[PDB]
Amino acid sequence: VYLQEWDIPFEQVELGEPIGQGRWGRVHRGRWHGEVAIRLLEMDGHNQDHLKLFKKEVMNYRQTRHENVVLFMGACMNPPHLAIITSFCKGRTLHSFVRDPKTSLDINKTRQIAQEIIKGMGYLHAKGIVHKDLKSKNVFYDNGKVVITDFGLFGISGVQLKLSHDWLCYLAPEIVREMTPGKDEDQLPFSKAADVYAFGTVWYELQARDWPLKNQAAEASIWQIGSGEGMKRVLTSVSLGKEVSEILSACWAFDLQERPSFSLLMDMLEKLP
Amino acid sequence: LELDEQQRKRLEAFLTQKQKVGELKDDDFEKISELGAGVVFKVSHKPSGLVMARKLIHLEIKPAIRNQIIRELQVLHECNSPYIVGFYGAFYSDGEISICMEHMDGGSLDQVLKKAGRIPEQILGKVSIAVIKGLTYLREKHKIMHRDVKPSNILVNSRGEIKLCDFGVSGQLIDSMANSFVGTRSYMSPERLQGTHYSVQSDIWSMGLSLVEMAVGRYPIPPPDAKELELMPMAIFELLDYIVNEPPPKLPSAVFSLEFQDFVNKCLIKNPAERADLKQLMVHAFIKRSDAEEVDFAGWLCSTIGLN
Ligand SMILES: Nc1ncnc2c1ncn2[C@@H]1O[C@H](COP(=O)(O)OP(=O)(O)NP(=O)(O)O)[C@@H](O)[C@H]1O
Ligand SMILES: Nc1ncnc2c1ncn2[C@@H]1O[C@H](COP(=O)(O)OP(=O)(O)NP(=O)(O)O)[C@@H](O)[C@H]1O
Ligand SMILES: Cn1cnc2c(F)c(Nc3ccc(Br)cc3Cl)c(C(=O)NOCCO)cc21
Repeated sequence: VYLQEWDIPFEQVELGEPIGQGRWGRVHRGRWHGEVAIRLLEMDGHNQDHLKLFKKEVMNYRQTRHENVVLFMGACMNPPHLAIITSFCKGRTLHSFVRDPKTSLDINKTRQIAQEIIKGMGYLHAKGIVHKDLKSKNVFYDNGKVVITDFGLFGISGVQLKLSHDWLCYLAPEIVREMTPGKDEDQLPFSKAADVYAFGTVWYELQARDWPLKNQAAEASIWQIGSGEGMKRVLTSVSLGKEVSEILSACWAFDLQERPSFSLLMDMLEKLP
Repeated sequence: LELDEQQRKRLEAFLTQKQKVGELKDDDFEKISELGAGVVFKVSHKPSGLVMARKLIHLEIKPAIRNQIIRELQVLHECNSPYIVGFYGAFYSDGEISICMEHMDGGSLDQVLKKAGRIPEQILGKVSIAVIKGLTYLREKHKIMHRDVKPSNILVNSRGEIKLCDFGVSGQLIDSMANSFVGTRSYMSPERLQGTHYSVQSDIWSMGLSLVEMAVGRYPIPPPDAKELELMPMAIFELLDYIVNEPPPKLPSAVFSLEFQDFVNKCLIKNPAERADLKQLMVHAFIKRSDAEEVDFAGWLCSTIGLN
C-alpha cells in the first residue's frame, strides 16, 4: 500500500506530537486540511502471509464509511514499517467522559450514547468486520456525536504474560479461557458475540462510571470472567433498573450463542425510560 | 518477639553498615551476572565495596504516581527482621525502579529446587518456621500482608538464615503493575481468585502450595498421576478453575510424617475461615518439632549446590 491507492487524495501528511502509547504502536496526531490520527506499527513476523492478510483487511476497511465508525482514510506498508491513518477525533474518550465528576449521565443520555454505538457496531458487523477491541477507551464523545475507534486492529501480527485490567473487563468468557502464555492475541476467539459482550461492559460503564470488577489481579479477573461467576455477582451486587439490567444480563450471557445481535439491541434500547 | 541474641547482633551490624553506604544513584553500581527475571542482577557497589542485589523493573507511567510509589516503598527502611531480606534503598532512575537488596548466597528456593530435585521434610520444617515468623512480624509490626508467596521469593544464604522477598508493601504498585502479570503457574488462594476480601489467610494457602512443590519437586496442580508419583501444556484458566473447583493438593501419605501432612492440609483448606491462621500454625505439632530440632542448614545448602 502506497497510500495513492486510496480515494483520499494524498500529497503529504505530517506527523505531530505523540498522544499516548499502547500495545499497538504509537499514535501520533497529524495533519492531512484536517487533523488525523496516525498509528505506527512494526511487523516482526515479516512473513508474506501476515502481509497478505493485512492487505486483505486494510482493503476491506477501505469500503467502510459510517457516522458512528471512525473514518478509515489510508494505510501504507513499507515493511516492516506500517502506518494506519484515521480521522482525528476531537473531544473526550468515552472512558474519561463517564469518569468525570462534572459529567451528567442520566437514563436518557446513556440510552442515546449506546444506540449510537450500536449503530456503528451494526454497520461494522454488516460488512463482516469484527471490532475485536470494543471498549470505552476506543469510543469518542464530542458534544452530541459518538465515534468508534480502533476496529479490526487486532487481526494484525506485528511486534510470561501481561494483561491490563481495563481490557479484561470487556473480554467475553470464551476469550479469557483461551489465554495462556506463548499464545498470541491473533489466535483468540474474537467474534460478533464477543463484541456484544464488550458492549455489555461499556454499557455497565455508562451506568456505573467504573469497571465491573475492581482492580484485582489478572489471575483473579481471569477466573471470574471465564467462570461467568464474576458477571453473575456484579449483576446482583448492585442493581440500577430492571429494564437497564436486562440488556446487561443479555450481553454478558455466558454462552456466546445466547447473546443478542446488535440490530436486536437497538430495539431493546428503544423500549426504555 | 522471641528475638535471639545472634539474630539481634546480625541485625545491628547491618543497620550500622546500612548508614556506611548512605544514599546511592545509578552510576554507583556495576553489573556482574544474570540472576533472573519474572530483572535482578548481581551488582558491585563502588563507594562501599559490599556486593548487593539490584532488581530492575521497567515502568513508563505518569511521574506523579512514580513519586507516590517511591515514598510508599521507603517504609521498607522500618521493616527489619531476621526473616526478611535486607533492604538498602529505593529510587527512580532512567524510568526503571531499582531495589537494592541483600545478596543471598543460595538464591531462591526455586533455583534450589531445580538443582536439588527434591527438598527433604526435615529442612522444610525450618523454612516453614521462618515464613510464619516473617508473616507474623509483617502483620503485627506494620499491618500488611505479603500477597505473592512462592519459592522463587524465598531466599537462603550460606550463613544459615532464611528470609523472604517481593512482598506487597506499596498498594499503588499493586494496582499499577503487579496485578497485570499472569505466569504459567498460580500460587494464589482460592478466595483471592474468586475476588472476595482476602487476608493473610490467603498467604497461608500460598505457603502451603509452595511447600508441596518443594517437597515433591513438581508444581502440585494438577496432581501427578499414580505412577508418576513413584518416579519422584495447560491453559491458565484450567489451572485457576482447578484451584477453585477441585480438591486442594496433599502430600503423599507414604513418604512424609502426619505432622507435615497435616500441616499442609491445614494450610490448604479452601475456606480461609477454617484454614489455619498464624497463631494456630505457630503452635502446630510440625512447628514445635522442627523448632526444637537440630539441623545445620548451611551444610545442606552449600553441599547441595556447591558453595562455601
Ligand atoms: N482516532 C483517534 N483520535 C484521537 N485520539 C485517538 C484516536 N485513536 C487513538 N487515540 C488516542 O491515542 C492514545 C492511544 O490509543 P490506543 O493505542 O488505541 O490505546 P487506548 O485505546 O487508549 N488503550 P489501549 O488500546 O489498550 O492501548 C489514547 O490517548 C487514545 O485516546
Ligand atoms: N534479593 C535477591 N537476592 C538474591 N537473589 C534474588 C533476589 N531477588 C531475586 N533473586 C533471584 O532472581 C530470581 C527471581 O527474580 P524475580 O524477579 O523475583 O522473579 P521470580 O521470583 O522468579 N518470580 P516474580 O518475583 O513474581 O517475578 C531467582 O533466581 C532469585 O534467586
Ligand atoms: C506488589 N508490590 C508492592 N510492593 C512491592 C515491593 F516492594 C517489591 N519489592 C521488594 C519488597 C521488599 C523487599 Br525486602 C525486597 C523487594 Cl525486591 C515487589 C517485588 O519485588 N516483586 O517482584 C517482582 C514480581 O513481579 C513487589 C511489590
